[PDB]
Parts: sequence; C-alpha cells; structure tokens
Amino acid sequence: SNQTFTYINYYKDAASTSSAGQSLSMDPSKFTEPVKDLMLKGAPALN
Amino acid sequence: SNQTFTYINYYKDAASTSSAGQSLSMDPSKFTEPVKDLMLKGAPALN
Amino acid sequence: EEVIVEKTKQTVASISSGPKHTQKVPILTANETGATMPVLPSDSIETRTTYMHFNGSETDVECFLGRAACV
Amino acid sequence: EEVIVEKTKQTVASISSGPKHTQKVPILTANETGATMPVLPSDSIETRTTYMHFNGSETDVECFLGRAACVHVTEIQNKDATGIDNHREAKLFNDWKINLSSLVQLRKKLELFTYVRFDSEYTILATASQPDSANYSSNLVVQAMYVPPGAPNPKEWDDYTWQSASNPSVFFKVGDTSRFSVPYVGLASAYNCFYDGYSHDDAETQYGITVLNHMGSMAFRIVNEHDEHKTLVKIRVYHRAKHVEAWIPRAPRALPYTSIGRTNYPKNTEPVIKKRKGDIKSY
Amino acid sequence: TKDEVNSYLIPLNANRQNEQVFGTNLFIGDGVFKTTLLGEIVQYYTHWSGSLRFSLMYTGPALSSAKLILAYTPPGARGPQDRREAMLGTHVVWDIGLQSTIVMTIPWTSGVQFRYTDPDTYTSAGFLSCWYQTSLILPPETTGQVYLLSFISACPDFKLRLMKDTQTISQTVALTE
Amino acid sequence: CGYSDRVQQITLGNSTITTQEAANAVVCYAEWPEYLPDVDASDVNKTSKPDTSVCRFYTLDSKTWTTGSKGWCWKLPDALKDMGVFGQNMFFHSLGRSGYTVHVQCNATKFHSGCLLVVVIPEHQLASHEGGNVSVKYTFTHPGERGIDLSSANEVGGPVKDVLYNMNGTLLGNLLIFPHQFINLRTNNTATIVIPYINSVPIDSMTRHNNVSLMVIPIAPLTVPTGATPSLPITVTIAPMCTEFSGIRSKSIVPQ
Amino acid sequence: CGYSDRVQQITLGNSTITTQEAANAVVCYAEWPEYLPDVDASDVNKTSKPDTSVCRFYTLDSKTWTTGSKGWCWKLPDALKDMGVFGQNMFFHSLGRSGYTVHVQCNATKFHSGCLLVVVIPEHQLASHEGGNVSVKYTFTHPGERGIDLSSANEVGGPVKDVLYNMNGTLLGNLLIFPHQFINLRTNNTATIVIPYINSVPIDSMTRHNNVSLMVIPIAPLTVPTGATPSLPITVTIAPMCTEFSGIRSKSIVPQ
RNA sequence: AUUUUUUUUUUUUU
RNA sequence: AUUUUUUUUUUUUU
Repeated sequence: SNQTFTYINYYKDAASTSSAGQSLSMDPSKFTEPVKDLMLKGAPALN
Repeated sequence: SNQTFTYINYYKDAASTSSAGQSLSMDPSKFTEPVKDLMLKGAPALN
Repeated sequence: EEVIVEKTKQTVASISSGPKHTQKVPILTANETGATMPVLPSDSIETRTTYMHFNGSETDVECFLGRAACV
Repeated sequence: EEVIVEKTKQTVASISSGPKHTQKVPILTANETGATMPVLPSDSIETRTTYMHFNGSETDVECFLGRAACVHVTEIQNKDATGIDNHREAKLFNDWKINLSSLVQLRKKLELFTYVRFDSEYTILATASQPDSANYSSNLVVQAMYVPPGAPNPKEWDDYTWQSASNPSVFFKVGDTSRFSVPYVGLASAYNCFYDGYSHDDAETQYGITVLNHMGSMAFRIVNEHDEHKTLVKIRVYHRAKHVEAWIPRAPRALPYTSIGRTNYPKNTEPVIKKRKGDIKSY
Repeated sequence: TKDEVNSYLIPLNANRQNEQVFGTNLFIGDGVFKTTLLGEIVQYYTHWSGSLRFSLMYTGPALSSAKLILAYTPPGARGPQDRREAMLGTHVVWDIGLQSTIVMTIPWTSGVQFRYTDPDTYTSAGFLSCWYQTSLILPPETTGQVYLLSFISACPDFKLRLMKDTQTISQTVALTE
Repeated sequence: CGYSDRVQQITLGNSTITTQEAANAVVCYAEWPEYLPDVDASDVNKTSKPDTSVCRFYTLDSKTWTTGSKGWCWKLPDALKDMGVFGQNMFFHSLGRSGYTVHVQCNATKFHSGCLLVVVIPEHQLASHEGGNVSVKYTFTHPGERGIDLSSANEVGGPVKDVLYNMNGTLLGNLLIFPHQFINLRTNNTATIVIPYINSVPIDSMTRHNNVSLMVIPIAPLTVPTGATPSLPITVTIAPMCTEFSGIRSKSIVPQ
Repeated sequence: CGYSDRVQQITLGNSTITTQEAANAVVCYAEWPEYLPDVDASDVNKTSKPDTSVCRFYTLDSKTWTTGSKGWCWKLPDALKDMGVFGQNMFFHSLGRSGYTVHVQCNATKFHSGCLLVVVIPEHQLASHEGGNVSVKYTFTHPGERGIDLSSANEVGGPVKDVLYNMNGTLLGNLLIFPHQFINLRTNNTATIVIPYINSVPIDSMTRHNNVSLMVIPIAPLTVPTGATPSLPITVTIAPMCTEFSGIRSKSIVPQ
C-alpha cells in the first residue's frame, strides 16, 4: 500500500497537469431509476 | 551499513514499481517434513 | 452489489441468501415505468458471501477517454 | 545451520560438538516416511563453531526469476507495400502471441514450479540491417501494439487497427529500447506452467495448452514509409518478472522441449545421465 | 435478412405446450448481445466478470395469460433441448399478470474469476432459454401472435477491465468535413 | 502412551482402514484439506457438501506387481468417477473441489524384497509419445479406476509410457520433490498421502481437469523368495475429503 | 405493506417459482418440515444432507386436462426418482427422509371454467381392481414422474382407477380431511402444498415405501369458451425439503 | 490430522 | 414459512 510521490506540478497552468483520477461518485440511479415516485424492490410496481 | 534512498515511486501503479526484495520467510519444512506425526531427530523413526 | 461495505473485507459482491416463501416479489417489475430495478442474484437464487476485489477504475470516463489516439 | 542466531556474530553455520556414545541416533532414518530429516554435520563428526556470513538472497525466487531474458525474436522490414497481397507473409508487420516458453532457458527456470504469479516488465530492442545495396541507413520508428484477445487483428501495416485508441502501444526508434510494465493478467490467481486438462470435455480438443497462462499478444510494425532500399528490422523482446510468487516445486526437465505449452520430448533422444567411464566403483 | 424492429420481438404462439420460446449462448460480446449497450461497452474491455440482469416484458392482451420458464444453463453442459433439461439449471417460473416483467438475473457461475469478452471456449458463460411452463391462452375474438421484449443489463456485481479497441466500427479512409 | 507410528487407523464415513506396518502419513505441503473460505470464493452459488455419502474410502481395482512391471498412474478425481454418490455429483455439477486421502496396499513376507515409490503430482501434464505439437486425447488422460499401466504399449493419441521420464520429460529420481512415500517390503506395507485442493482457481470443473495424479512406481525390482509366486497385489484406496459441489445441472456427457 | 396473498415466490436451491394468482400455501397439519432430531433418531449412522443439489424444484411432465379427464395420481418420493442428484441418493442409500413443496400449475383465461382438487394423502394405499385378497404389483404403484392416469384402463396387477372411490374405497368428497387446495380458474392458477415427513418410523426406505401420494382431481369439469381448444396443461413441480440420506451402499436394483 | 455433533448470543434481508 | 451463512465460548473421545 505505497503512495506515489509525483505530486509536484512543474507548470503554472491547470491544463498542464496530469489526469484527475477516479471520481468515486458512482451514481447509476439517475439513469436506472429516473422516476418520480420511489419504487421499492419487492413491492408491486403499480398500484 | 548504508541505506538506499530510492524509495520514491514515480508512477501510480503497483505493477510499475521495482522488485519486491527478499522474503526472509524460509520454511523448508513443508517439503522436507510433510508428515502427520512429528518426527524428532535421534528418536527411532518408526514405533 | 455495492450496498454494504464491511470491515474485515470490503464491498461485498453477493450477500448470503436463503430460501424465500414470501409475498414480496423483487423479480416482478414493470419496465413500462422506464426504470431498471436493481435486482441482485440473491433475489432469485440462494447465494454465498462473496466480495468485489474491484473498484471500477478503468471504466472511469477519465480513464476511458484519457489515452492518446491518432486524430 | 539456521537454528540459533547469536549476538556477537549471527546465524551459526555449525555448532561445537564433541564425542557421542548415546542411545539416540540422529543419522538412522526411514525415508519410507517421505521425509528428509534435518541431519547436521554435528550429528556425525566433531565440529567447530562456524558462522554463515550468508543470507540466501540470490536464491530468492524474486531474484531467481527476476532478470531480463529474451523471450522472442521476430523480424519486420520497411519495403514498398504496393503489389503485396499478404503483409504478414511479406513481414511488413508481424505479431507474437506472448509466452515465456519459447526460449528454453527461461522456460526451465519457470517450470521448476507449477504456478507462478508476477508482474511483467518488457524491454523491446530493435536493430536494423540493410543486406542489399543502400545509400544510407534509414531513421526508422517501430510501433509495438499490445493486442488483447478479442481485439481486431491487423491485416496490413497501414491498416486501421494501428491507431490504437484502446490498445496500449509504444513508439520507439530503431537502435533504442522501449521499456514498459505489464501487470499480472492471468484470469486465475496464478499462471499455469502445467495444465493437466482440456478447454472442455471433447474427444478432439487440445491437451495442456490453455488460456490460464495467457499473457496477451503484441504486434510489431515500422511506422515509416518505404525508401529506395529494403531494410530488415530484427526485434528482440526481453521479459523480466517482478513481485514473483511461486508454488509447488517440480522436478527439473532434462529432456529437450519440442513445443509451447506441451511437455513433449523428441523420440530417439540421447541419454541425459552421463555414462561412467569405467565401473560403479570408479571415482 | 435485414435488420428490423421485428428483430426485437420474440414471437409467442398460443395453445402450445412444452415447446421452446427462445435460446442463445451467453457470449455477451457476440451474437444477440453484440449491438446491445451492455455488449457494446463490453467489447471495449478484454475481461468481464459479474452477474447479468435479463428481463422479459410481455406485450399481449390484458385478458390473456401465460406461464413461461426462463432457465440459465451453467457451463459444462450442452444447450438444453427439452424443458426437463433446462429445468435442472438456474430457472424461474414466470406467471404473466398485472406486472408485465420478469427479471431473471444470470448469476456468476464460474471457476475462474474473469471471462473473456471475446468468445472463448474456456471462459464460456453458458446458455439461456425460455420454454412454455403451461401454455399461452388468448382471450376470445383475438387471434395471432403476441410478443416478448428482452432486456439485458449488468448488476452492481459487474466488473470490466483491460481496455481494448472494439470490432463494431471500422474505416478504410479518413473522413472529411 | 505406548502406541505406535506403525499401527494407524483412518476412518472416513462408513469406511475404516487399519494398518500395522505403516511408515507415517504424508500431508501434502504440510496442509490439511479444507472447505473453500469466503475470502477466496468467487462463485456466488451455495455449495453442496454431501459429506457422509461422498467422503469415504473407495477401493480401486488391484494391480499385479511383477519383476518386469514398470508402474501405474491414476488421475484424480478421474479415478473416482464411477464410484457411488461422489462420481454422480461429479457429473451432475459444473464445479467442484476436493481433497483426498490415498492409501496404497502392498503386503508381503520378510523374505521378499522390493520397493515402490508412491507419489502425488499436482498438474501432472503428460507428454505425447510422438513429440512435437501432438496432444494427448481425452480418453487416454481419463482412464478411470483402471488407471494407466505404464508397462503397456504406445497407442495413437495417448501419452508416452516411459516410467523413467515420468511421462513429462523429467527424470524419476527428482520426483521426490513432489509429496511422496515409499513402500519398502522389509519396512512398510502401506503408504498414506493426504492431499489438499491444489489449484490456481478457487473451484474447478472436475471432468475436464485432473488436479493431481497418483503414480505407484517400483524403484527396486520385486524379488520373491525361491519357489514363491512371482507376483504381489497392489491395491489403491482413495477417499475424497472436504468435498464441495457447485452449479448443479443435468449431467454433462463426457467422451465415452 | 401493500403486498398480496396472490403474488408469491418460492426459492429453493437454484430454482425459483413465481405465481401471481395464488390462493395461499397449505402447510400440512400446520407443520413445517424439519431434520430428524436426536431424541427421535434410532439409526446410528451420520446422515447425509446434500441440500443445494437435492432440495430444489423438479418439474414433472405436463398433463392434458380434457372434459372427459378423470384425474392423476403421483407418488412421492417415487415421482422424483430419476430427477438429478436426489434420485441418485435415493437409490444409493438404504434409508432416507424428506419433506416436499408441491406446486401445481394450471393457468387459463377469465372465460374458462373448471376446478381442480389438489390433495396430498399420507399412506395412500391403493385398492386392486379385482377385489378380494389381490395385491397391486410393484411397478403399478411406482410409475415415476409419469404418475397414474386415472382415466386409463384396468390392467393386470394394477390398482383400480375410479376417481370417485379414491382408489381405496372412500368417497372423493371426504378427501378434504387430507391437506388439500383447490385450483379454481376464476380465482386460482396455482396450488402450493408443503409436506413434512409423515411416518411411524424415524427414517425409512425410499424405494419400497411411498410416504405420501399427490392427487390432482378435476371436480368441476373443464369448460372452455366457444371455439377455444378443449384442453389446458397441468404441470407439477415438486421440491424436496430437509432431505437426509443414511446407510450408503452400492445402489439397490428395483423392478424395471 | 484433538475433530465431530448438541444448542445458546451477535451480524447481513424484517 | 423471519431463514440462511460468518465466527466466538460450553459439553461427549485427549
């Protein structure tokens, strides 16, 4: 579990730097469940 | 008894690093004595 | 799955599940609602506790679009 | 020995031992138990206190399998492609299924064990030659594209697959090297040096060869166009293992190999045990 | 012979017993799954692992009824040729009613931890089929075929690694504006 | 105390083996067999543990040890593929893992001489007898309880049968790096080897892959006393241990 | 809440059955099946519990329901005797006990009429069709998954096949004292009956003795709408539950 | 191989 | 059917 040491930016611009890294945000729900009423799993979907 | 200073990893991946070093584990007993009953040295092996 | 994260080994892949004789049916759905229900294998079969030793890091869109290509 | 470690000088090699007239005999053993008794020289002779000034560090399997070895030598050239139907047969490009069992010297060091898991370090060296008459030496650039299984294979040297939006590729000069690291890419937890099995239950499927020791494939080409002459580029791939773990020590192979992934040996092969120049009692 | 909207519709015949509705292999980077959003991102990567999520939506009349059995055959055995063969695998019995969808996940049944996205015999995934459990009963004054709609997605169990280039597109010359 | 290293009893299921001139038991790589833990597991299916019906001693057919006899090879779990409930679960399931206790019988008199090498080899991939890139066909690496007689003839699609070269190109003397045990007629009449599950996967198909192979090899040739019959029987008894089965389906068909 | 008594799911092993027009589940004599406790046990052998491989839904062959159709009878564990690992352990063992979940399918439309009586009978001893002291031969009380079609003909050594007299001399109307459930096409399309192990012994032979028998009987005749095909399929799916096997041996041979 | 069953309390879905 | 697995401590043969 080492940590990399390459965190020294050599240039003045933020476009000059390297890649941003993983977001770790991970929300599939705005595509998989874009519904108005919350829909539980196990319950009937309708009525 | 010097210590080397080359412990700065330049890349983000663990596959990118150098060799792991010596294990210092050194257990020959699972090949040399793979027996069920422990066998002392000096004692008769059987009975 | 990505619901519960443990301490001894993190982010279980499938939870341990047993037999069901129940009035709640997770596998019956309406896709006329325009939604994908998050149905796991533990809602249909009997499963065992397995872990994801995986982060989903190469499928990040920074990694996905972030290699050099001849334009 | 490695039993006791002292303070003034560590890890004694032999302990001081004297005469024995005893009912416990450490040198009488049964190897029908399948075990090797750890009999020291101090159990048979009278010894003196000596120390190991040795750690056993070069015989670590990280060191043993962790130097660069030539795993493939392939050849491409930079000639006029107009009028050539098969670019692979004309060696305008050439690909190689990655394995470590084509040079037998690394293969024997690998096949002392059944399962090995390591990250790979590749070093690719490209050297040119002009065997026909030429006015100059071309300044050539080699593309080595790492092609995973299921990726589109190149048909021509100028084919669309060389652009490599997803496949990793390296561009380096002839006469130079390219060095890159590839992680452990086995489907299982270790590679299989040996596989007593088949891909499926079939009567005509292949024995031994498997995708458990599948390491990808890399395809080579010269990015430059053609000159007036023909220049042959020889490509040598060097593999160094690192972060090595190994399991199940096997018997060393003494008969020569014949194939990749098979344990086959040639018919009518020579004896490998040296015959004595005399009888059995001869030194 | 040409690509159609009808290619998305699994035909379903009435008053049939013990027959087969569909059947396919589970190479998800080829075949029926190849042009699918799952199987077009799966071909951007070399290895896949995890559970699939297979759905079926019934689009017949509301006064109709059916019972179907959707079965997954784990690898090692052949593709099932009668209903009793597929009955011995991972299966669900689907009662068609007010909720029009069954969701039958294909769970991760594999010895090795990762499968090739390109079709490989050693890392094959198995087979998928559907059969009539009882029949399809249509209401009176309705004739013809009703249809099923098949969906696939990935579970949160899904893994995908070793990015590659896909085989779904190509070009022979560069494009101009 | 007052017991013996010679007098042993192994009990597994409704089966019991006694021996009175044993040497030891060999536990392969100093490791007892176990069930698959949750940290190593990948397959999500709940495994089946039929323990009493399947983890029991199955006796293979007997082999005749002659002076000119070369040796015998057995593949596991292939040798136990027609043996009761274990062989049935082996074909009804797509996955499975198993450890073994192997007990090899050969009793004689005190006038007899001879020595056998009982060795368990993980991933004993066989060599074709033709060389080159010729493979070994499925039925010749899956013989069953009959095993491979190494003193038999070369046959097309089969393995090489030279006992010296171990059927893989390595010499017979270095085969003691694998978990082994001798049967010396002056000392020993049985050999016990306990095998855990050795694979690079957590669980594997039991029909397309043999995890270990068991070789019984006469190193020193058999010498009977004067007027004795020039023959001894050798019997192999293998018991599965900590056996799991996963992915049940409709009994895959193997060749022959 | 907001759930239904109609929408049910039963999951056992790698098998799952859904229903959406159920009525209830019947648990026989208000008792779930269990394993044999130590206080009731007599046999000293450690039992085998193969649970995942054997406690799973097996689908029997389908039966055609016609207007002139009388009914069908199935014996347990005899119906599940060729079904996978369960039927294999049934023959390799001398003893065994099992509970069951029986799920009978019959779907129709809202224009259909008809009613089935699904009933589980413990120790349903059949009557010979000749009377007197004539017995029923072994193969006619052990048909397998095919069951006994009660609308078939009288055959020598077999049982009587009058659906009214229940094949034992008791009338069909009083058969509701046994654990039963109707399938009414206006209300129901499935019936679920969960059976424990009902015997006077703690554990019994599974080949010479059927513990329960399952009868699917049309009480009200089938009325299809005008122009419909005069037929509905009936499907039976039985899953063993809490199954133990004891006394493993070498697969007894039964007649035929 | 000092393992097997009897049954307790905690965690994952109530 | 509110059951399944993870693993604790006690008992039977050490």
